[PDB]
Amino acid sequence: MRQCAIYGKGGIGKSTTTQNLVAALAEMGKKVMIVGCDPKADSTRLILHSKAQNTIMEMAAEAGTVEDLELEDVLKAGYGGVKCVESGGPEPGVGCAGRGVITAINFLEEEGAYEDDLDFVFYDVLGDVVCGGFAMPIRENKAQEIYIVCSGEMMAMYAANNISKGIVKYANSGSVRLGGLICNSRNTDREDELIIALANKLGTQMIHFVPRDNVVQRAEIRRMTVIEYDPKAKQADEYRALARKVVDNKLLVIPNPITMDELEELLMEFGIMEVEDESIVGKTA
Amino acid sequence: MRQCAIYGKGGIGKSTTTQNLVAALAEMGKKVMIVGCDPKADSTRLILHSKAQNTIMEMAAEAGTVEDLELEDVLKAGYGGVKCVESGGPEPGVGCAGRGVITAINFLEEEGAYEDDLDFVFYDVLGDVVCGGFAMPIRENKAQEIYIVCSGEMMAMYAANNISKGIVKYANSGSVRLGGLICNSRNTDREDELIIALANKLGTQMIHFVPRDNVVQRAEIRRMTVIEYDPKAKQADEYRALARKVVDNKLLVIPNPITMDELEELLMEFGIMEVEDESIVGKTAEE
Ligand code: SF4
Repeated sequence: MRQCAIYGKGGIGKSTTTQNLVAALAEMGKKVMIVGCDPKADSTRLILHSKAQNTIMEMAAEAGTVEDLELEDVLKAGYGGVKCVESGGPEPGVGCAGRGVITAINFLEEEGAYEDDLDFVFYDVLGDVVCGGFAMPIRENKAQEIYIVCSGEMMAMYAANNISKGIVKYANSGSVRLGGLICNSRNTDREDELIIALANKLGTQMIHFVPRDNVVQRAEIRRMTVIEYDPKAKQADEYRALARKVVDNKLLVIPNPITMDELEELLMEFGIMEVEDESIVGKTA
Repeated sequence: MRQCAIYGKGGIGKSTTTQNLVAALAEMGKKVMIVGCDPKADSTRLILHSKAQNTIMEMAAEAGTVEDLELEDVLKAGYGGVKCVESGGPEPGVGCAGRGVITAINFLEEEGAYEDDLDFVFYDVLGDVVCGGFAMPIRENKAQEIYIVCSGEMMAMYAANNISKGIVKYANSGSVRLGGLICNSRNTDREDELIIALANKLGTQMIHFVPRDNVVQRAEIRRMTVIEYDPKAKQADEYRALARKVVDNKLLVIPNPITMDELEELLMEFGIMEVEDESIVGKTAEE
């Protein structure tokens, strides 16, 4: 069983890419489980055709304690037999993402959910502020092959750099490694070139460039993946290509994070960021 | 001294509005301090015309402990005499954002940064995932008046609701209260009506609607607020109006958070989100 995680910031389609990748793996005959660890996204909605899946945190509070929770109420099967679980985001004002994911993983391990025919587990993790809590899957050596979803924009690339810093922090134990960057296109010129250049500086690869295509939203509105909604679409073949490359990937590395100066240099080289006129700084009109 | 915090999610102009509001208060004769508590934004760059202000976390790490730091190296003055500090985000992979923010605030107190002549302190806090960490300024009673920057978009309004739930969590034990919503316009139709409706459901008010105007960008490129770059511009009057309403505000409430169904209902009612056709859910193209 390969223990994987998809990390990335919010608002760039990370969870839609994760679920479409997972659907492509199931189509290939792989047994997969998704464990949602992103308080800002529905990590399983497209596999289950659901509005919202009951979370481990919510159900544990409904049954009093996680000790009296039944696996059947938290683990659901959807398209292609993919098994789906949601951890539950932190209780507002009180919770910590690190505590929630420890609780979910310990529960699934005690109930034998990882023992199956399982070929892959994917943790879908919010990777923006890479604090100790959201890095808990790394610290606990559960997210062993990490793929970072990003886009050719400053905040998404900054997040990729901070996720890489988190991987570096734990390099002296366990075996957590970076497997590559996935570029979720935003229809920006030279975006593919930019993420390839970032991957090169980080010491990894851009494993796939995911195009923007209206069929993604046509499937999302029906609460499904493209693989299920229209397996003949061009975009379905894009997710199949990504899935094949993930299955076959042996290029797992400890990355080399960059400085903010180096990041700004990349954004300028590829036309995203304009040069700063230091001569007008502080000058009124 | 009034202890305020601005909470809201990233990517919607929160720190730009905070600094322009603070600059308007300084122009009004108020002595203000900004304490930056957002890992993802720069809360002081437009007050200092700076590319980046050295943070307490980074300087403490170089010096060894926060006990080795001098206030003169972390607290800098900029436009209108506004004093600026940056807490610094968590060390990636290990740190907690809240523990760093509380370490920073305690250092400022012990070194007398809250001078008896200060009119306002504003904490600029990331309010998206409102975990225990980013609620630590609320739990530790460091900010009494919370203002939420939002916009007429699902994720920003979800963040506003989460911030409100964090406030409720500590209301029976402390004095923290919600003072209002500030709408950062995104040129979306009926956006002001949407935030007026949300504020009413939560029990608060829309304290101001901040329009979008190219003059904000023209000042930003020079690392400046609009108040300093062009105090005659119309947008400069919006920040002054916002500053006046904050000074005069007396509505400080325990909010009433809404459910996600009620939030989607608001978004569908005001044209942001379409009605969902249940009949096509789960139906393949072949069907
Ligand atoms: S470690 Fe991160 S998720 Fe946990 S309370 Fe601190 S900031 Fe929040």
